[PDB]
Amino acid sequence: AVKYYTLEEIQKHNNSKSTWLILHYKVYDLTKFLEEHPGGEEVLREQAGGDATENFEDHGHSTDARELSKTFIIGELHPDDR
Ligand code: HEM
Repeated sequence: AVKYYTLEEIQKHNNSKSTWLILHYKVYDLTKFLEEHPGGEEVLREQAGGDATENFEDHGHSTDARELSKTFIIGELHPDDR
């Protein structure tokens, strides 16, 4: 089964309590990863609540980084918002 979230729901997760973002139509909860992120937390907080695909790809992440990201996926962007 797959859980779908709308852009409306996602934008609400951009506070000290929760940090969600979208990458290639998948929704990632990075709340607990902010402080472990090699690239820093500021770069992640600035994209919170929205689609950060271009920025993610812009910094060209390694295979290990991409494999690790999967553990934070909690769902996908609703087809109607794509
Ligand atoms: C949720 C997925 C993410 C994971 C697991 C992750 C993981 C990592 C890891 C492991 C590195 C070290 C280098 C590498 O392996 O590529 C890295 C570096 C970096 N990440 Fe992420 N990252 C994530 C999302 C993002 C996003 C959303 C942005 C920006 C919008 C970002 C910006 C950067 C930057 C600036 C660096 C340093 C690049 C450099 O120094 O040249 N990351 N990330």
